[PDB]
Amino acid sequence: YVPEDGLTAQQLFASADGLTYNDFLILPGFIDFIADEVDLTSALTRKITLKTPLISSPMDTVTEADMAIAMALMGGIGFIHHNCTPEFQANEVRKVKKFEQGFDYPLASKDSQKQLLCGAAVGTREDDKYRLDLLTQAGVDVIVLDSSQGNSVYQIAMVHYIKQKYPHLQVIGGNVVTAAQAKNLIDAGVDGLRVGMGCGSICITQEVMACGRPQGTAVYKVAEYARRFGVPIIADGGIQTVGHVVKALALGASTVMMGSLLAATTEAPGEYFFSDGVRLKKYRGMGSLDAMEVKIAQGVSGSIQDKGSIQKFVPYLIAGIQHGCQDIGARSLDVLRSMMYSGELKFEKRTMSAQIEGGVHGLHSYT
Amino acid sequence: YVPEDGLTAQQLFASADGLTYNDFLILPGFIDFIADEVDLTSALTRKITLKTPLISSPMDTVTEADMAIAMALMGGIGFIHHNCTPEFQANEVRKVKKFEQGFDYPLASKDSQKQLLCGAAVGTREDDKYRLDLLTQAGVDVIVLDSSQGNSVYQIAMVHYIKQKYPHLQVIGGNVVTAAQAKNLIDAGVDGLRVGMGCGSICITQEVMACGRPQGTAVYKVAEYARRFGVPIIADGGIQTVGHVVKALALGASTVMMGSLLAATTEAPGEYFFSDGVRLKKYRGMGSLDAMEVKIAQGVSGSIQDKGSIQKFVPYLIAGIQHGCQDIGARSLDVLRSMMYSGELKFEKRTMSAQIEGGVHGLHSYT
Amino acid sequence: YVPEDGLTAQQLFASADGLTYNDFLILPGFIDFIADEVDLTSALTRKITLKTPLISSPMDTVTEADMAIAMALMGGIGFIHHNCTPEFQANEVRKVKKFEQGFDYPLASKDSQKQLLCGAAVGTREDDKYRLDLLTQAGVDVIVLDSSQGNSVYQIAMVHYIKQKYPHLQVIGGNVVTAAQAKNLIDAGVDGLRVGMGCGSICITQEVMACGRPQGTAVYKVAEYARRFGVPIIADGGIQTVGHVVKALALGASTVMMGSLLAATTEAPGEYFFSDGVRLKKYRGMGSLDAMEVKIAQGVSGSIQDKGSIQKFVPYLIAGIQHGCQDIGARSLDVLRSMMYSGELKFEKRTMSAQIEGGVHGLHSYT
Amino acid sequence: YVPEDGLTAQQLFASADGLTYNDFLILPGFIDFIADEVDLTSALTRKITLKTPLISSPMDTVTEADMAIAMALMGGIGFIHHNCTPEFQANEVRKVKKFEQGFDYPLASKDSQKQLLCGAAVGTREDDKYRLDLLTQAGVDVIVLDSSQGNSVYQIAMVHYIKQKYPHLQVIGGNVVTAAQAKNLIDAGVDGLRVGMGCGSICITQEVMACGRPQGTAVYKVAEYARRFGVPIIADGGIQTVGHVVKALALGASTVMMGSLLAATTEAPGEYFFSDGVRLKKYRGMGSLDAMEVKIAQGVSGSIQDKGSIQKFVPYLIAGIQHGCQDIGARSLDVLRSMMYSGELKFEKRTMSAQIEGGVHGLHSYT
Ligand SMILES: NC(=O)c1ccc[n+]([C@@H]2O[C@H](COP(=O)([O-])OP(=O)(O)OC[C@H]3O[C@@H](n4cnc5c(N)ncnc54)[C@H](O)[C@@H]3O)[C@@H](O)[C@H]2O)c1
Ligand SMILES: NC(=O)c1ccc[n+]([C@@H]2O[C@H](COP(=O)([O-])OP(=O)(O)OC[C@H]3O[C@@H](n4cnc5c(N)ncnc54)[C@H](O)[C@@H]3O)[C@@H](O)[C@H]2O)c1
Ligand SMILES: NC(=O)c1ccc[n+]([C@@H]2O[C@H](COP(=O)([O-])OP(=O)(O)OC[C@H]3O[C@@H](n4cnc5c(N)ncnc54)[C@H](O)[C@@H]3O)[C@@H](O)[C@H]2O)c1
Ligand SMILES: NC(=O)c1ccc[n+]([C@@H]2O[C@H](COP(=O)([O-])OP(=O)(O)OC[C@H]3O[C@@H](n4cnc5c(N)ncnc54)[C@H](O)[C@@H]3O)[C@@H](O)[C@H]2O)c1
Ligand SMILES: O=c1[nH]cnc2c1ncn2[C@@H]1O[C@H](COP(=O)(O)O)[C@@H](O)[C@H]1O
Ligand SMILES: O=c1[nH]cnc2c1ncn2[C@@H]1O[C@H](COP(=O)(O)O)[C@@H](O)[C@H]1O
Ligand SMILES: O=c1[nH]cnc2c1ncn2[C@@H]1O[C@H](COP(=O)(O)O)[C@@H](O)[C@H]1O
Ligand SMILES: O=c1[nH]cnc2c1ncn2[C@@H]1O[C@H](COP(=O)(O)O)[C@@H](O)[C@H]1O
Repeated sequence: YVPEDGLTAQQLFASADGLTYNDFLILPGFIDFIADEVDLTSALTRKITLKTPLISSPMDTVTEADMAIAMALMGGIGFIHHNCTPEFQANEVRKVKKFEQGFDYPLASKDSQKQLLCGAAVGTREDDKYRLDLLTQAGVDVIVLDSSQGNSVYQIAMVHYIKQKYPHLQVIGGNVVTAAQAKNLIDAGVDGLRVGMGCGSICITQEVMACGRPQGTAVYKVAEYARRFGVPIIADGGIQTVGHVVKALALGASTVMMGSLLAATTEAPGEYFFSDGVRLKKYRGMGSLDAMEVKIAQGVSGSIQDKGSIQKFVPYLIAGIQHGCQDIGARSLDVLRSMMYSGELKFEKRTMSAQIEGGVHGLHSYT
Repeated sequence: YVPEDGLTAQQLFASADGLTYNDFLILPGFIDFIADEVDLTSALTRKITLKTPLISSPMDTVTEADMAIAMALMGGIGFIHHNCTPEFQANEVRKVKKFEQGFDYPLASKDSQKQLLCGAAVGTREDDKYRLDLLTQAGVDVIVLDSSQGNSVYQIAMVHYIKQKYPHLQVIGGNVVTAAQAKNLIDAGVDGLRVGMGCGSICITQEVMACGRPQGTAVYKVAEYARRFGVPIIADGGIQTVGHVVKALALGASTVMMGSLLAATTEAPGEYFFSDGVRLKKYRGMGSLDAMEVKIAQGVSGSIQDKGSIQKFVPYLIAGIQHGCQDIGARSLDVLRSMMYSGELKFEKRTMSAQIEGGVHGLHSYT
Repeated sequence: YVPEDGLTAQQLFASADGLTYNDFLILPGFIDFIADEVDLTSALTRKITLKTPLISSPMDTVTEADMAIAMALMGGIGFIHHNCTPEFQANEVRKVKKFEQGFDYPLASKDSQKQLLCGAAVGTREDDKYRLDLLTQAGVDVIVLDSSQGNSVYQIAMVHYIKQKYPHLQVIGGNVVTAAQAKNLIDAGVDGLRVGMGCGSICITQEVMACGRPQGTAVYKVAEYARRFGVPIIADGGIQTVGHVVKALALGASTVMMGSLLAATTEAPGEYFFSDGVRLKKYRGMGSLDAMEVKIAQGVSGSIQDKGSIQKFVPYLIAGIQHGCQDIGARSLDVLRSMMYSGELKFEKRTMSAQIEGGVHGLHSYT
Repeated sequence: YVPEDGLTAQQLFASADGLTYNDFLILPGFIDFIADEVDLTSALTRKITLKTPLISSPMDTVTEADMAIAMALMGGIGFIHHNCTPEFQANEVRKVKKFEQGFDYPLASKDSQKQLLCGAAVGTREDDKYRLDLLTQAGVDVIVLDSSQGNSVYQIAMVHYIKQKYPHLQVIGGNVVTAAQAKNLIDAGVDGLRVGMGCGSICITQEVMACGRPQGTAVYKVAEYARRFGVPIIADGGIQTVGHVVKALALGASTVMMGSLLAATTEAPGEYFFSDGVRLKKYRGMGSLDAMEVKIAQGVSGSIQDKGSIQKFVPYLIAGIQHGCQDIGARSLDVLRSMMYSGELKFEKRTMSAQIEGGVHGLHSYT
């Protein structure tokens, strides 16, 4: 007999401290398989499944056609940003949809016609209807309603309109952090939910508006509620490391969306420049004054260091996730989440001293 | 009559905050002996006892033959690293085993033939069997199975193989942080356990894989479980100070293993170099890309400032431990641990403000 | 009717978090007197009362005869350090005892013969008996047994010896942080207690030996126990501000001892020097290698910025204490402590965010 | 070393469950004296001390002159009831004051003239002033203001009047169960307090008026507050056993007042009668309709079984108290209370199952 060690997820979130990724760890389990055996199949919506849980964010410094093609080939997907004209966006979607490899990718995301999957973002205003018919003529597969606070009559009306006019189109609902928000969007009829508010690397929404939630708590609560109706959720924002990806998936998320991790890659839109002897690319929030152009800024504009190509960077992330799952003792992401919900998966909190101990420390210097 | 002050260890760990060394202190007791009377005899395995609780880590920038000889003479032991050919490792072990002082050390670690004790690390792959054969012909005394997560079918199979083929060899099992992990390795038949995951100074395992545990909690829990079967545990990683050594021993550990504290000594492998006007030596994790050579890095590579010789540095550590035990009121490490388990030893938590108050503060400058 | 706000001291310390001065505040009360009316009379020992609660520390960079004379004139007292020959120490005490003002100070500390009060420190070894003989012929008024851990057979034996040979001499017992330590020294027969271990500005005892206690908790617990026997306690170490003085007095201390606050004044021993364009004086712990001269260092050696004269600095401290007492609504320190013990005085905890809010913030620059 | 067992009184009352005598026990201590050595000296008021803690209640079926003489001879005291004419009451007091033994009692309660001590009860109306002067002419020693709720302007005015006109007379203030009630009466100037409301054996005040407090909690809280001003308190009502007496004294009471325990003794007023083959005496509350004669009844009227003489019954109670103190390890009642306040005395709660286990159980029959 062995006494139990650590906390279940339900106990971990019972004290209501406002935890996020860096505040806890996952305890190791039992290893009886190799890391290359770990299955990463994940549900994007009610009806779309991917071989990898990685999604590119619809930001104008992250995802255009080249990014989307690379993500689809690597086994994820990309959502084209809509900070542009509808004709431009539809042309980007068409470029993705008509790509042909030579004119090996065993994990590529494909539709029935064997074309690459693609997604796009739209707003909740009247002209977005015209945007929408253009995008559907270009052959989009899935739509995300792009908003900081999706629990509104505007977004609900847009969801109803889409469901009426295109009964085949998959729709992902706007950003939520509570079950009460999730309920209205699920009743309106969304096939997926985007979770997170204020946690993004370029975000200042929390400081400016006082509204948001710690991302780990938000992911756990919303996923726990949404699984009751078979609705998968995307964990969006605040991902800085492979460990963060693993933690988000273990807390209930089906997929993970990244802006800053994938910025400054070759496929990202924009030009490379130099400063202080380092190669850089621009990365900015959609709510920064540069992107929008009295108007209130909800994001900043900055730069990221070059990371190389997506087709090199993504396999590193996949291998990291598989090794994390092996250390946990889970041979697939479905098994990981079922162990979490049954209480078999165990967690531990970290003090600030523990977090310092977890990083590099006590060295004169290092690279 | 006096009311009780402070917390017992069991109460200290009851709230499950995820404590490590810097998060608490030990309250003083009653002094009726001098510091030079404090006995530091400690059990390395079921059948090997040392006169000092200090062990050198099997890393390729820490322990080769010179380090191992120095540690054995000072009253500890060293484990030769296996990031090298089996012939090279066996030659290192032979060099340690055939050393003769002149061809005083009252605390030296010796075997029956009166030769210095030595240890070595091996992996869990097929060629490690041949490594084992060579090391056993060189006369090793104890083996550590070297792994980040020892609770696996591979390590269990290797333990069974070693027990079958060399019934006399002492084996220390791979790194664990939970009682459930400890149970499988103890059932397989290990004579000792290495405890710690993610806490090392050169480690990034926690950030990359999301898996680990705060080291103080891990030491307390695993030692409390393992004492039931008479299995001693080594506290491995995260030791930066003599106070950390004392805390680890008071929490239940029998010995303490150090990588970075003993790096940049004369006996450490490698060459001294200069930079920015300071003499330095390389110190790197075994999971860094330099050591291993898609592959995922689990450690970094850095440098440490010169510390002088082991035969000067270790007596400083011994005297520090003895003075800590005197302030606690414990005349031996066995007495210290029995006071801990009986509840006589008392602890107190530290806020961050308390930790700041505990260090140097309020000075213009100091050296 | 008004509901109660805040915590009593007993509730504040019930959760056992390990609080220091910076972790809490005192809530304001009702003002019906001016700040100049606040009485600061305080008990140094069972039989010595001072008009001010301020004491100079027996360190070789803080208190010699000039410091002691200034402190006595301002209404406190100084303890001569014993890092010197007994003849030198006795000469210092004689210089203090024979001082005559002109060869106004309404608060000066005097004895029956109308000479200034003086104190001295001694150790617990055999030659300290001869030191004691010389100091008593020089006319000392009070002795502090100087040790990091006073709960020992050595200190108890020295207390018994002093009580037997000089039944008139007042003795203050070595540094303690628990009631169990306090009990033995009180049974041996001390007239006062020095409280604090590891909290001093130049101290590294906690990091090196793992032994100590947060100073606010230590003061509250030891004073609560010691008042039962009519033994006053000195709060020693970790005082950086007037607010810290006020907090220590409100938690139960009768007097406060300062090393670093009074260092780099004109009366402090040593010479002024310049570096980087600032005038400085040396300030070092008695356990640093410079002071002691294998030996283990328990303190560091540094420098402090010039503060001017004691006869200017101390009145600033007195006025600060009086204004704090006025804001609290206490017209004397005895009344302050009685309000604390009755539960009328109320406290509140501070998060780290609250502590940041409490300091200077949100400025481009300031002086 | 031994861990602490049980709860201190402060911890016992921290959960606010509303405990009374039967809800807890006292844990045994260490015996190093015989039961006959136990000192039972107790303070009745600021200025009257008795050799025994037992008081007779001022009820018209309990205390008249014969009861008062017997109690004084046995070492307690009796308060004459005032449900009668002032001339009758004064005659009773005169009878007590002029008694002479023969016209051995080593514990008898005496005044300076060597006459037996006596007490009397008065109300808070205008004619009570005339009652009071008559009683003072008869030579009363102490007065209790007799009321169910003493925290009123009427009782405060009567206390002021008594203090003005008879500065030598000791006054005990009306029944209270809270510190807020106690404060007003202490400010008015009482020398003692009567504690208890609704707990008496013949009382229905709680059922009729919804106002009261469990007696054990009331005794602890009021005594803890009143000791700060040197005011002793009487525990009044709800005493059925010697164990209850011991518990009340251990919780802080200085004396204990009994109505029903002393009813149906030879000295009690009234006539013996028979019914159903048992000898009985009447015992009724002062608030029952029979005693008062729309009027609301606050007590009932009943009967008690004959107990014999006071001079036999009281020594049994004294011996029981002494044996309880011996089992506790307290050689006097002052020592018992000091052990309680220091935390050395330890208590334990009882479930209902534990209370059943504590009585007689599992027998066919018994006598
Ligand atoms: N996830 C986050 O925390 C976060 C925070 C800030 C910004 N962002 C991103 O930046 C961009 C800005 O988002 P946003 O919320 O400011 O844009 P939005 O268009 O959703 O909201 C702007 C404002 O217009 C209002 N509005 C929207 N549709 C309306 C309609 N049909 N009729 C009337 N009023 C209407 C909204 O209620 C809101 O006050 C998006 O790409 C968003 O995803 C995200
Ligand atoms: N203590 C720590 O937290 C920590 C963390 C990282 C690395 N390290 C150290 O760095 C080095 C690297 O350790 P590691 O765990 O990466 O090495 P490892 O060889 O134990 O593990 C590497 C991978 O190979 C697999 N593997 C091992 N033996 C196998 C077998 N027989 N058949 C199939 N698969 C097998 C493992 O399951 C794992 O996925 C070691 O020296 C280790 O001690 C320590
Ligand atoms: N308050 C603090 O936290 C703190 C910490 C470190 C140093 N200090 C100060 O620095 C100085 C050094 O203090 P310390 O405790 O190192 O000095 P100490 O002389 O009290 O202790 C030194 C060592 O000698 C031992 N010792 C003392 N008297 C002895 C005797 N008669 N026989 C045998 N052994 C004996 C002690 O037990 C201890 O191991 C003092 O001035 C002290 O106040 C204070
Ligand atoms: N201890 C108990 O729980 C308890 C309960 C009920 C009765 N008793 C006893 O029974 C008897 C009845 O007590 P009681 O409280 O009913 O009697 P009381 O005379 O104290 O009170 C009767 C009523 O008269 C009022 N009153 C008293 N003095 C007054 C004044 N000067 N002017 C105006 N109003 C005035 C009171 O406020 C109350 O409403 C007493 O002997 C008492 O000790 C005790
Ligand atoms: O301007 C902005 N203000 C606040 N949040 C934004 C903004 N732009 C994008 N976001 C969110 O931040 C996410 C990316 O955050 P990151 O991965 O942490 O860089 C996006 O997917 C959006 O949900
Ligand atoms: O590359 C690595 N990644 C993570 N942990 C390592 C690595 N190499 C060694 N370790 C562990 O870290 C310990 C030393 O840590 P340190 O004493 O804190 O420097 C070793 O004994 C190993 O257990
Ligand atoms: O060398 C040392 N090591 C640790 N504590 C010391 C040392 N020297 C003095 N102290 C303590 O520190 C106090 C002064 O601390 P400060 O006021 O915070 O500067 C003294 O009164 C001593 O109790
Ligand atoms: O009529 C009444 N109603 C309520 N309480 C009474 C009454 N008469 C006396 N008491 C109280 O009950 C106490 C006696 O209670 P007993 O010892 O439990 O019988 C007296 O000392 C009074 O405080």
